[PDB]
Amino acid sequence: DIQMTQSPSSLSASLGDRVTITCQASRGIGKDLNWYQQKAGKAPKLLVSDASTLEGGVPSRFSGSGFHQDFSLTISSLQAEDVATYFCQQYETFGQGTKVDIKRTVAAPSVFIFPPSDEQLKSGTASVVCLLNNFYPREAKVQWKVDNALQSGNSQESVTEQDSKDSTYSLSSTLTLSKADYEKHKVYACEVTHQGLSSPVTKSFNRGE
Amino acid sequence: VWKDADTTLFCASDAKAHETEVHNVWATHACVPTDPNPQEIHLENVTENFNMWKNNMVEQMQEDVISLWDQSLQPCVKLTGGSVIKQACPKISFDPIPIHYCTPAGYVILKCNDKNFNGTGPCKNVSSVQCTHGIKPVVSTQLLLNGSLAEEEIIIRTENITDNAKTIIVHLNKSVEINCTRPSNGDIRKAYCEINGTKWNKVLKQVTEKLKEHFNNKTIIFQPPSGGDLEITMHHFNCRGEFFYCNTTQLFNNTCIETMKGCNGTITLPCKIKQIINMWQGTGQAMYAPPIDGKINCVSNITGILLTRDGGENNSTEIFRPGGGNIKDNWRSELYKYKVVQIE
Amino acid sequence: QVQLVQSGAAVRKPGASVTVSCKFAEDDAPEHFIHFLRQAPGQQLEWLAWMNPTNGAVNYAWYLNGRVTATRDRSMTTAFLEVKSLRSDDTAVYYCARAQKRGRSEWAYAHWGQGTPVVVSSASTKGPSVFPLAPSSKSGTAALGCLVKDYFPEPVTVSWNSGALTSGVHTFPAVLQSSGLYSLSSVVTVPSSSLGTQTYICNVNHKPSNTKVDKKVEPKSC
Ligand SMILES: *[C@@H]1O[C@H](CO)[C@@H](O)[C@H](O)[C@H]1NC(C)=O
Ligand SMILES: *[C@@H]1O[C@H](CO)[C@@H](O)[C@H](O)[C@H]1NC(C)=O
Ligand SMILES: *[C@@H]1O[C@H](CO)[C@@H](O)[C@H](O)[C@H]1NC(C)=O
Ligand SMILES: *[C@@H]1O[C@H](CO)[C@@H](O)[C@H](O)[C@H]1NC(C)=O
Ligand SMILES: *[C@@H]1O[C@H](CO)[C@@H](O)[C@H](O)[C@H]1NC(C)=O
Ligand SMILES: *[C@@H]1O[C@H](CO)[C@@H](O)[C@H](O)[C@H]1NC(C)=O
Ligand SMILES: *[C@@H]1O[C@H](CO)[C@@H](O)[C@H](O)[C@H]1NC(C)=O
Ligand SMILES: *[C@@H]1O[C@H](CO)[C@@H](O)[C@H](O)[C@H]1NC(C)=O
Ligand SMILES: *[C@@H]1O[C@H](CO)[C@@H](O)[C@H](O)[C@H]1NC(C)=O
Ligand SMILES: [Cl-]
Ligand SMILES: [Cl-]
Ligand SMILES: [Cl-]
Ligand code: NA
Ligand code: NA
Ligand code: NA
Ligand code: NA
Repeated sequence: DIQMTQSPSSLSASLGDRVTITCQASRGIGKDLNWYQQKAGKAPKLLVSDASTLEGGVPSRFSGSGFHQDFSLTISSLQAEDVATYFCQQYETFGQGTKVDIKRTVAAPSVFIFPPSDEQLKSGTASVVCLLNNFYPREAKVQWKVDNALQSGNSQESVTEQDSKDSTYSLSSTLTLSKADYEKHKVYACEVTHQGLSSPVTKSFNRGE
Repeated sequence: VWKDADTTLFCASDAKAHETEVHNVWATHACVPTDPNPQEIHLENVTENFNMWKNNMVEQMQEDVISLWDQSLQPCVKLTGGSVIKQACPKISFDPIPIHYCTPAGYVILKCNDKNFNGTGPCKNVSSVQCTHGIKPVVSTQLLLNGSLAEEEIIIRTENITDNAKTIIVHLNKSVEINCTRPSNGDIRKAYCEINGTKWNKVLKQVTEKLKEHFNNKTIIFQPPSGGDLEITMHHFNCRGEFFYCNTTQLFNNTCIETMKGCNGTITLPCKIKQIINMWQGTGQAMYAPPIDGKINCVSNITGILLTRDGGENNSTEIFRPGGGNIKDNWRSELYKYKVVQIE
Repeated sequence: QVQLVQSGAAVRKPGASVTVSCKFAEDDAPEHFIHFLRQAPGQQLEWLAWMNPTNGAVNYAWYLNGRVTATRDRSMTTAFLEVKSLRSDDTAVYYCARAQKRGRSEWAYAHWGQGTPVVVSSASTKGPSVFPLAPSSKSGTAALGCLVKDYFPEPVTVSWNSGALTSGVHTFPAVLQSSGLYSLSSVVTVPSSSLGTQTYICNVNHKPSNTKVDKKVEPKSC
């Protein structure tokens, strides 16, 4: 019957900066709160047990504290290895988690558009791919226009983890149409909106050129 | 003045040195005679903190019962991870006697006297004694047998009531008899336990009332165990040296907690005497000879219940299932009101 | 803080069952319980059950409705989680976890298995089609890649030049298509001057269907 309210759900900081995520328990829970770190693709790792106790084999920069109804996990000087998701645990109840990544100077995406292969067209389907390369922050908006007509519902996208070295994200967006529908239009374009872009960038092509 | 401390206790009992019954034999060489004139002193305006869940007296009693069973029980075969040990397996005489735990010089036992003390926290009515009361080392699951009763109201004990991995001990304030019988010359392993249903259902209803106090006011539901070895999915205990396993499905029955016909009256639990058991010491499997002939009968007082509560977020109801398996909890149910301190 | 060893990835039709195993000790004295959890794609960790290896006592999240059973082998070195009547939303990474022996809370999970992917779907095993993402004839650095389309189940591995070309490569997480099949893209940026001289091949490997492809990605000729 207890509720764990964690915050913030996301945050960015520079190398060496201080980071603090907090948990709020709907009821008094003493020190029965554990903290975990989870890196992409891997099992979670226990960082702090019983609220304050730093687990063994865990960097000194990690620190947890609190009692009763208020808790927080802190990282003295954020390092590159600390890019992961962090969450609290109260018995079988988990906090919502907090994604943290390295903060860097805004970087505009390098945008590319690829038309469908002649091979795939024979298969009856047409995939148009739009690549956004090496940008930050991760937040970008990809918009498909077919004959200058905004598309929605026939597109999926995928994003890499933050690259360790340059701290940037890459994103891939795919527009999938039937062959017949694809041959019914000329101009295929993806419009990209990002913070590092003074004005939305549009890459495009005409079918059959 | 004193401070919390651990030390080596010794046990005392009224064992008969001429008896062949195995508890008497153990206590005769392992304990000293009981103190004829035990002294209890009430400490005025003393408030002290007790914690039944972290009380080293429990580990010490556990060592004693393990060694009592190791030298008393005579299985035909013990199987331990690979080694098979075969030996003579004559039937024994078996009936637990009360054991007292006692501090050596320089130490004393503090005793909590608050009627509704739940096992942890401040006690306001404290006294010091040289020895605990007499505690029968009864090994059982699901139901605590032949123990002491809570003084006033039914008590619920847990280290953390909201931790589903923690056992819950229900301390009854009125005993319910359970009368178990393997009748004399059907199948020789088949037995039954009889319980006064009228009396048991009233008590279970009071337990739910008390459980409700700890979980808002949610609906309280009993269910049979979700799984595990037969020693824990059934009410397991030794009677006259035989290992009984009794099905308790009928005992934790929720319709009887309104007037549906047949709630009152005698409840008959089906039981089996097993020759092949898992040893509660935790040392593997053991095999015994078939049961002795004739009537095999054990009348015991139910004085407590071991429960486990279902995990997972639930806002409507709480589900409890009979539990046990960690025999240390049996001792905790009796040692909860004692702690050892060192005299400064 | 040793890792526990879980069984391999499993694929199942809805209605079927799966058994995940978790080795948590060598076969050579209070024992913490083995816990089982799962994490669905882009979801929070979910607790399923604990199992006491000493006597097999168990506790199951009520909402699993008895579909889940935990057991252990005779030597008490390996725990098993069986999930019956699988539905697609049982699809998740399943973990076993355990407290460190000297700790006194059952819930501080110091030891974790590596995780076992369980995929529940009515889709059939199928190898990918691999299409080129040609370097645009619009000329510093140019981008090219391979579209690995319509496979099941996951995963597929992608190399470039037999694994020789690693720098500048971004292989994106697969996406589940409404058809029930996955697709991912792998791209590489390279010097444009290289396009005329350098061969670029993406090596795709889909073990489940025993499918391998070496797709040469060339500039499209008009
Ligand atoms: C568990 O028990 C401790 C005392 O031992 C208490 O402070 C704490 O509130 C409990 N934890 C809960 C309710 O989660
Ligand atoms: C304290 O406890 C004892 C039982 O040991 C009882 O006889 C006595 O009346 C109680 N009263 C108080 C508060 O001293
Ligand atoms: C017992 O009493 C103490 C102090 O009043 C309290 O903190 C603890 O939660 C209680 N235990 C239960 C589960 O009744
Ligand atoms: C036992 O405890 C309950 C309250 O939990 C109380 O109502 C009942 O009267 C008690 N029984 C006796 C005989 O003291
Ligand atoms: C126990 O049950 C047996 C069989 O019904 C009966 O003969 C005996 O009288 C009972 N003992 C007591 C004390 O009720
Ligand atoms: C069963 O228990 C009730 C007390 O709750 C008692 O009134 C009744 O007489 C008992 N039945 C017997 C002793 O046969
Ligand atoms: C106890 O008896 C009930 C009713 O027959 C049965 O369904 C259940 O499986 C039994 N329990 C065990 C552990 O055998
Ligand atoms: C519980 O009691 C009700 C009412 O008498 C009865 O119908 C039902 O069979 C009982 N359940 C069990 C399994 O004993
Ligand atoms: C409980 O005590 C009674 C009375 O001495 C005894 O006859 C019975 O066998 C005991 N039960 C157990 C399980 O030891
Ligand atoms: Cl048997
Ligand atoms: Cl434990
Ligand atoms: Cl435990
Ligand atoms: Na016997
Ligand atoms: Na049952
Ligand atoms: Na066992
Ligand atoms: Na359950």
